Amino acid sequence: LASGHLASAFVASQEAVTSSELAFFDPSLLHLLYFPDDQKFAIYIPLF
Amino acid sequence: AAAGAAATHLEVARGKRAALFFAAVAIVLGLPLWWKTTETYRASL
Amino acid sequence: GTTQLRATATTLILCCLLIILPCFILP
Amino acid sequence: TPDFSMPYNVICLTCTVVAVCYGSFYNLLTRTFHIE
Amino acid sequence: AAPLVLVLVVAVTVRAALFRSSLAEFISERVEVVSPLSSWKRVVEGLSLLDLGVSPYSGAVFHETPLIIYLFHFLIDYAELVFMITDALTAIALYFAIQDFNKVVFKKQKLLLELDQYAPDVAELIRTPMEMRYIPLKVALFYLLNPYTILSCVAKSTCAINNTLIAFFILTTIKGSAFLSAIFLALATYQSLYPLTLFVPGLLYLLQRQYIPVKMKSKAFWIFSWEYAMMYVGSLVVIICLSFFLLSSWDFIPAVYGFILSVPDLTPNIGLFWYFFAEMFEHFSLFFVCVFQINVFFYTIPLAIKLKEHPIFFMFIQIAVIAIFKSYPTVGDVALYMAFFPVWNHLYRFLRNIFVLTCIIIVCSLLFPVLWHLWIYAGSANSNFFYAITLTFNVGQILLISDYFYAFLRREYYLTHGLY
Amino acid sequence: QLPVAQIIHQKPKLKDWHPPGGFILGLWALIIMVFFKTYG
Ligand SMILES: *NCCOP(=O)(O)OC[C@H]1O[C@H](O[C@@H]2[C@@H](OC[C@H]3O[C@H](O[C@H]4[C@H](O)[C@@H](N)[C@@H](O[C@@H]5[C@@H](O)[C@H](O)[C@@H](O)[C@@H](OC(=O)CCCCCCCCCCCCCCC)[C@H]5OP(=O)(O)OC[C@@H](COCCCCCCCCCCCCCCCCCC)OC(=O)CCC/C=C\C/C=C\C/C=C\C/C=C\CCCCC)O[C@@H]4CO)[C@@H](OP(=O)(O)OCCN)[C@@H](O)[C@@H]3O)O[C@H](COP(=O)(O)OCCN)[C@@H](O)[C@@H]2O)[C@@H](O)[C@@H](O)[C@@H]1O
Ligand SMILES: CCCCCCCC/C=C\CCCCCCCC(=O)O[C@H](COC(=O)CCCCCCCCCCCCCCC)COP(=O)([O-])OCC[N+](C)(C)C
Ligand SMILES: CCCCCCCC/C=C\CCCCCCCC(=O)O[C@H](COC(=O)CCCCCCCCCCCCCCC)COP(=O)(O)OCCN
Ligand SMILES: CC(C)CCC[C@@H](C)[C@H]1CC[C@H]2[C@@H]3CC=C4C[C@@H](OC(=O)CCC(=O)O)CC[C@]4(C)[C@H]3CC[C@]12C
Ligand SMILES: CC(C)CCC[C@@H](C)[C@H]1CC[C@H]2[C@@H]3CC=C4C[C@@H](OC(=O)CCC(=O)O)CC[C@]4(C)[C@H]3CC[C@]12C
Ligand SMILES: CC(C)CCC[C@@H](C)[C@H]1CC[C@H]2[C@@H]3CC=C4C[C@@H](OC(=O)CCC(=O)O)CC[C@]4(C)[C@H]3CC[C@]12C
Ligand SMILES: CC(C)CCC[C@@H](C)[C@H]1CC[C@H]2[C@@H]3CC=C4C[C@@H](OC(=O)CCC(=O)O)CC[C@]4(C)[C@H]3CC[C@]12C
Ligand SMILES: CC(C)CCC[C@@H](C)[C@H]1CC[C@H]2[C@@H]3CC=C4C[C@@H](OC(=O)CCC(=O)O)CC[C@]4(C)[C@H]3CC[C@]12C
Repeated sequence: LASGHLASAFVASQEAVTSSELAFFDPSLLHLLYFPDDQKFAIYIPLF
Repeated sequence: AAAGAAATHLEVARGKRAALFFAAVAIVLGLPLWWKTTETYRASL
Repeated sequence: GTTQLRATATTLILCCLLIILPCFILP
Repeated sequence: TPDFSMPYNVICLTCTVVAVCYGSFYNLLTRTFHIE
Repeated sequence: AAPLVLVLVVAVTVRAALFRSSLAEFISERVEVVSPLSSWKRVVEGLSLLDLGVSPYSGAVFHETPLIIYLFHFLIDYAELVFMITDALTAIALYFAIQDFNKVVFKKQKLLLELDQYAPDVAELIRTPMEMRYIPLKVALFYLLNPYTILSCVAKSTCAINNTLIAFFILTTIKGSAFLSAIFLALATYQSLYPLTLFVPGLLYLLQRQYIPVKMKSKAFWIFSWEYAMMYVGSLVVIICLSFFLLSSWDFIPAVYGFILSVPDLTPNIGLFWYFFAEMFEHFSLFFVCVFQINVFFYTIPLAIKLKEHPIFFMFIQIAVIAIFKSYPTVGDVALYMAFFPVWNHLYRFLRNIFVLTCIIIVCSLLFPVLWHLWIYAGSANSNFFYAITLTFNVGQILLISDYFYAFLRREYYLTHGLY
Repeated sequence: QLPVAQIIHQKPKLKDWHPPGGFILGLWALIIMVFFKTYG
């Protein structure tokens, strides 16, 4: 866009949008529900 | 006579080695394994 | 109304820790 | 079916059973006999 | 010997009578007696699947090694005869192994008596040939007539075969035979992964028998240890590669070893892994399964440190630890280390808490079927009752094994320093 | 909808499974090799 090539700029921007949306909205980001931090002592105290 | 003195030192040394093994394993294999198996994987960005 | 799942810290963790530590290690 | 209300208590109890063996074997392997 | 033949006849007759009884079907389906890796119905299912052109390892019912399927393809008939013969062979191997071990330990005792290495007055602790006369017979009798072993062989579980392999490993190790001990240890590791821990006790006993000091500076120790390790690894590699060719595929390695190491079934057992992983947060599943499978291999090294000069007791403790902390434990596995109790019954005077622990073990065993029936068929009980029974049973086992270990240590200390 | 004749013959004939001859030969060869290495 600084240089002046509008077609290449448009293609690059489209690829940027596609990649950013795929990265942000990946289902793999949400993997497990929250485990309470005030209940981990019940997980680590009894054995360790 | 000297049999008891030769054996008790060996038993104390063996107990020391057993305690060292327990602590050293429970640290060296204990903590890295916990961190690797309970972490949330995060590739570099 | 309802009940969420919460650990019984006083009831069981204390019991199952004082069944190990004073039985074996400290005394 | 399992209990569905016993994940913390089962963890505590099974870990305690394992720690029983751990502590007993640790004492037997580490400590040595002494008089009085 | 005549008493050994009489005991063998009595055991075979009892097993045959229970085979022809109406309780065979009841015993065959007990979760305490059979396991996902050892049930007979699963052997029959995996043999029937091969007739349909379906690989038996493509399903989730069959988890046995190719050697078992090859053995039971030819011997699908006479299965009860096969299992009775395996039990008798285990008894014979244990009998002769203990008989040779008694002579070896008496020679050692005579040596340190001649050298006057013991305390001035330990005559009560001194072992005599009269007290050791019937120890080999009692070893074979505590295994043949154990209710655990009788149930495990009437149910037609391959646990009996794996016990026979371990017993022959013990016999060959006690009678020199580094080659045969390595082959039998490789076969035992083939059926179940855990028996590989017995490598250290076997190596220690072989080194002691061959009179090689186990020292870091020593070179003969390193040479012999390398030969034994190479022999074991080669015998295991050859078995794996050979049994690959039975179905021309590697799918047996997952279905057996990944099953053993990852515990996918979660089916009730006398073990401690069934509920822990049924009632479990998926956040720490990998960490806790790693910890629990480390637990079995955890004690071999520290036990070798303390018990370097007592390898047979080390092997007995290791067998007990395997039977207790296995992923899929069985009363048949438990019965293998209770055959060693007559060997260590000279430690009785130093045994605390023997009556209570024996009573607890008996109570838990008798209470397994009752509470299992209440939970499953009656419906008036939960899985919590069975879980509590497993907890109490394993605690009793652990305390009994540690109690024998403590008695052994007490006897060694008294022999070295002086009994009052 | 129900071609019985084709359904029967689409799957090849079922033969009882037997262990490979090469496998049994190799197993027996290993067993006799160990037997001779033990007995001399
Ligand atoms: N609009 C408005 C609305 O409303 P509101 O307003 O809000 O309101 C309303 C509400 O409400 C509610 O609430 C809630 C609810 O809930 C509901 C629920 O449901 C369910 O749950 C349930 C369940 O089911 C059940 N099951 C139950 O369970 C339970 C649990 O949970 C709890 O937790 C508990 O209880 C448990 O338990 C426990 O925990 C226990 C533990 C603790 C303790 C431990 C112990 C310790 C130790 C011991 C001792 C020591 C040792 C030493 C000694 C010396 C449970 O219970 P169970 O289960 O029942 O059971 C118990 C147990 C079992 O059992 C056992 C027994 C055992 C057996 C035997 C033993 C052995 C013996 C041995 C022998 C002897 C020996 C001899 C020797 C001698 C000789 C001569 C010398 O379990 C267990 O675990 C146990 C444990 C074990 C331990 C141990 C072992 C044993 C033993 C040892 C000892 C001893 C022995 C030795 C020795 C001796 C001698 C020697 C000398 C030296 O739970 C629940 C109920 O509660 C669920 O759901 P489901 O539906 O199911 O599902 C869903 C999802 N899907 C949940 O979730 C829910 O939540 O409601 C309630 C009520 O209900 P019912 O129905 O009414 O009830 C029923 C009952 N059954 C309430 O409460 C709540 O709150 C809400 O939520 C809502 O709904 C609404 O809305
Ligand atoms: C069977 C034999 C087999 C043996 C095999 C052994 C193998 C295993 C051996 C050792 C594995 C060690 C696991 C536990 C280490 C730390 C766990 C922890 O506290 O997490 C805290 C929880 O917060 C709390 O609730 C703490 C309350 C009590 C803490 C218990 C103290 C134990 C510390 C010493 C125990 C022993 C260590 C050294 C001992 C000298 C905070 O952690 P977190 O951030 O919330 O958790 C997120 C996890 N990531 C993301 C950080 C990765
Ligand atoms: C059939 C389905 C369920 C059946 C459940 C039964 C299974 C139980 C099997 C094994 C449990 C045993 C665990 C502990 C074993 C102890 C080993 C042992 O031999 O220790 C011996 C000690 O023995 C004991 O103290 C235990 C005996 C006390 C309680 C047991 C007896 C009462 C129980 C009977 C109940 C059933 C009766 C029915 C008819 C028999 C040592 O003896 P020794 O050294 O030879 O003495 C001479 C000294 N120089
Ligand atoms: C041969 C005889 C001596 C056996 C010994 C008996 C013990 C095994 C009993 C006696 C008192 C009992 C305890 C009495 C009270 C409790 C509290 C109880 O916790 C609750 O109040 C329930 C909490 C919940 O439901 O989450 C858990 C069982 C426990 C520890 C019991 C466990 C079993 C005990 C130790
Ligand atoms: C193979 C090892 C590693 C584990 C299994 C133990 C074997 C050493 C035993 C257990 C069962 C035994 C078999 C039980 C029954 C028979 C049938 C017997 O012949 C018959 O009775 C056949 C009669 C007929 O077919 O008409 C020959 C010995 C044999 C194969 C036995 C050979 C030795 C076996 C395989
Ligand atoms: C016994 C000790 C001394 C190691 C011996 C190594 C090899 C004899 C074996 C052991 C594990 C085997 C591997 C286990 C698993 C697989 C995956 C398999 O691929 C699959 O079909 C996928 C199976 C799956 O992961 O579910 C191909 C063979 C391979 C590499 C095997 C190749 C042969 C290996 C390396
Ligand atoms: C005779 C002995 C010495 C063989 C030793 C080899 C085992 C230690 C290996 C061989 C095959 C492995 C298994 C192959 C496949 C799996 C499935 C895997 O679970 C998954 O499906 C996850 C796959 C992924 O993470 O991408 C967990 C590990 C496990 C059980 C592996 C555990 C380790 C095993 C049993
Ligand atoms: C094979 C011997 C000689 C080494 C000692 C074995 C154990 C001390 C550890 C070492 C690596 C562990 C394995 C590493 C990876 C896995 C995959 C893991 O796969 C899963 O996540 C599915 C099981 C579940 O998550 O519940 C199951 C446990 C397992 C087989 C572990 C079981 C316990 C193992 C075998």
